[PDB]
Amino acid sequence: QISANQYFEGIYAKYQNIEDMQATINFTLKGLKQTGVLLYKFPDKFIINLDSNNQVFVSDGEFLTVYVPSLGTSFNQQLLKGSSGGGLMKVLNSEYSVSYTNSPNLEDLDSSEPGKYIKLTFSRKLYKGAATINSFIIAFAPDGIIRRITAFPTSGGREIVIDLTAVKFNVGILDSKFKYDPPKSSNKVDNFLY
Ligand SMILES: [Cl-]
Ligand SMILES: [Cl-]
Ligand SMILES: [Cl-]
Ligand code: NA
Repeated sequence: QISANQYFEGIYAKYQNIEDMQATINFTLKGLKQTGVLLYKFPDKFIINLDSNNQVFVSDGEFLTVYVPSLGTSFNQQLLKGSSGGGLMKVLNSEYSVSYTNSPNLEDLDSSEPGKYIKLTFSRKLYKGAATINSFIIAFAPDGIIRRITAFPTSGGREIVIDLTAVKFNVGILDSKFKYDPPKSSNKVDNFLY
């Protein structure tokens, strides 16, 4: 058996040599299930297009912008106020400490019973500042592929559960294609999502 820190060293190294990731994404926010497709451009950019409605979620690793085309405008908040950013892997690696959620063994996604997933708990290093998310539990399938990210707001409010399926790496995302930061016309909001 290897330690959680060694397991995550291996995850970290895997994701430093990937250009991009596409996935089917389900996530829970404000009591609603949102479903769509994630395009993540490493290290720190993403866009989510939703299947059933016209909203678009965009992040540059510092701000999370939601486009609401039925209203003709967008709203942005800090993605993780208190973080220095740099993308998921750098944040987890530098601002959180890691442990196995239950054990070093392969477990079910939801319980400690036998299954196919490694589950890591990431706990905020408060000497790096408090943040709006104090902890994450991330479940990894056996090729270091992320299956689920659960984010626990520091407020103690409802957790945010992100399910990733049909993960595909290096699909080809052009750099000019997308603008990931909030546009000039965007409306800053304190925290409308967590
Ligand atoms: Cl609900
Ligand atoms: Cl925190
Ligand atoms: Cl603009
Ligand atoms: Na859509």
